[PDB]
Amino acid sequence: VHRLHVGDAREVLASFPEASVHLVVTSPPYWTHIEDYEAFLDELDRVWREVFRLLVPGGRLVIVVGDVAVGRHLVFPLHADIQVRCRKLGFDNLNPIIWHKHTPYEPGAIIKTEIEYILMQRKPGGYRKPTQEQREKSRLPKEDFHRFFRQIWDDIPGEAPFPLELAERLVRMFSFVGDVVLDPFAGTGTTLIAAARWGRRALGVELVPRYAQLAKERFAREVPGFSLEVLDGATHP
Amino acid sequence: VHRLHVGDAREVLASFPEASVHLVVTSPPYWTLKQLGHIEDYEAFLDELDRVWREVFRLLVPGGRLVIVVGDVAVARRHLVFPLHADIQVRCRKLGFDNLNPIIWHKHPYEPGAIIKTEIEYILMQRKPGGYRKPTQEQREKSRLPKEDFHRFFRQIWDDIPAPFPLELAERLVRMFSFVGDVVLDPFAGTGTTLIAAARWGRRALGVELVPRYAQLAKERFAREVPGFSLEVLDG
Repeated sequence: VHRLHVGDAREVLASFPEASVHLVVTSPPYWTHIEDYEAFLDELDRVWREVFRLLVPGGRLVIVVGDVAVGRHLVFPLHADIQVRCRKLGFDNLNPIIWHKHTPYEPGAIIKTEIEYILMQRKPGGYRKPTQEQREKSRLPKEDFHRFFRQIWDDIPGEAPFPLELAERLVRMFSFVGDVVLDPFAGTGTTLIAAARWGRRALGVELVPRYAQLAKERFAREVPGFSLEVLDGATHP
Repeated sequence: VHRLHVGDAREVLASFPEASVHLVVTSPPYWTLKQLGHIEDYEAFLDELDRVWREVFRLLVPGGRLVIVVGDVAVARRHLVFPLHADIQVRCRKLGFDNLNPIIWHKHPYEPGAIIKTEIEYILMQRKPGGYRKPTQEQREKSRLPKEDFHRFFRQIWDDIPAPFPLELAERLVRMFSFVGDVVLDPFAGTGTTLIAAARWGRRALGVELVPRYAQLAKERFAREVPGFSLEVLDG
């Protein structure tokens, strides 16, 4: 069963049992001065807190973040603020993966954004322990392994905050068949879809019922043989 | 007059006049992780860097920038990486710097969970607001970059440059974010890679180094790398 809950990320996550999630892949809902920025960061932190609790020891929170470049030009270092705050929450910082999204003549020219950061935050507590068939069914062929496990991905162009392919790659790299993959900000369900297409159990939370409905339709379009169950929170008819 | 001063980066910079430096290219001194005591020493290190970044902000002319070439500190016994570039960016914001996009320096059982080896370093870009210096027509002309160079330099990922950073990495930054005649500083000069790159392209080199033995080494490579010119080393 693949489920998508409709509601507030923090509240919904807080209602799930601890150490019940293996991997989280998501993109902060930025479309949602420093004040607005700080308050936004603080909102995300309440979500990361629940994620840390839901995650099984050794599991990780993967965050696909592009820095927001919105009297002069500057860029809010979103990915850096996220990395730092995650430490304060207890996460072990791992090296991020650089997603090379977009592949006068005098000094001082502005450099156009070509990348996004794939942050890796691991919940300490010990390694993972899968069943033999889990290892056998999740083992990556040599070719994919070397292509996936590198610090820069330049073979997946931009254009959902990220392509299904980028999500599928993460699921295959940081979870085992049968594991629970969670996306607290599911949107149209890219991560849920990537998870289900690869034999992982999809779990998600989406704020907008409109989008959750798009997610369900998209899911049934991209996931042969399965359906996404959408739970509008209090389903007590 | 290219100058390299021996002493504490903080104290030395603290002796220089405000808005007298146009650009800073540097790498923070080496720091080795040597239950939460580790992060405590890590954040203590950051505290020290901030003392230097704060002076740089004063020394920088409005519009000038602080460029920091940083690689994150990986430690896997329990694997763990200290997010140095991230901590530096966040802390520089508190200092009043405007953050710009960093340039990525791409230096370098098949089962889930494998560790991805470090292949990059971050070239952070921190700009001091308030306006900006207007170069003269001659400066602009002698600082223009040939088309091919421009397009090779102003891109977010550099993978055509394999210590610390190579002299070529420093030359690009000098040529990209300063004009001939400008003052280029490196508060952690080491063997003067930034000083050399600056003097090589008609910029005035200013540096600060902790170990006189290294300041001596610098002056020596300087004379070799910058023919006809010399690097003045001071002890204070």
